[PDB]
Amino acid sequence: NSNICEVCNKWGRLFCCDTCPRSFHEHCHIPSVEANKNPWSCIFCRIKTIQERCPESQSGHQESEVLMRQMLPEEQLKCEFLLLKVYCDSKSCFFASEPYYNREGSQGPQKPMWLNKVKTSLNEQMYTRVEGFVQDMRLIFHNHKEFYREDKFTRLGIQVQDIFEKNFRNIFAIQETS
Ligand SMILES: [Zn+2]
Ligand SMILES: [Zn+2]
Ligand SMILES: [Zn+2]
Repeated sequence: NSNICEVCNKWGRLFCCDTCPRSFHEHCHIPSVEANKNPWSCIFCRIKTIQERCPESQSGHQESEVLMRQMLPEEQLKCEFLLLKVYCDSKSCFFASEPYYNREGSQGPQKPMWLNKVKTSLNEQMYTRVEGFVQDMRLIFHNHKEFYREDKFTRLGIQVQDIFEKNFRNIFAIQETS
């Protein structure tokens, strides 16, 4: 197994996957690494299994169809993995905790959003459809773009949104287009 956490790339108290060489801090894994379970399989392995069990799940999908899916166990897991993929980028630190807004010439968003709030919402099963999760994720970056206006810091929002959107298209097998 790896000697650093797959998500934050630091050593520490790590839990090892039994079916692949990845390792995780307890609360870096999503969901948090389970108390017992021997063997234990990580979220990467659990997602791979879903695909292997239903090869046709990788055929192209319409985003509109994906968004209306109810959050049954498999869709719950996929949103958890997509969240984890965002945390895997070091630039997610800017969007992780609750923001505050006091900049000359800007006003804060009407509905603030951040990754830890989405993490909690997933953990507490507050989303009934994929759309709920995706809307809050996209709101994070849209709030950032609107607030930081012409400051070059706006680009961090563009960058992390691109990681989100690429991983969304991959995980939910969205039909490729030009
Ligand atoms: Zn970690
Ligand atoms: Zn694994
Ligand atoms: Zn099948």
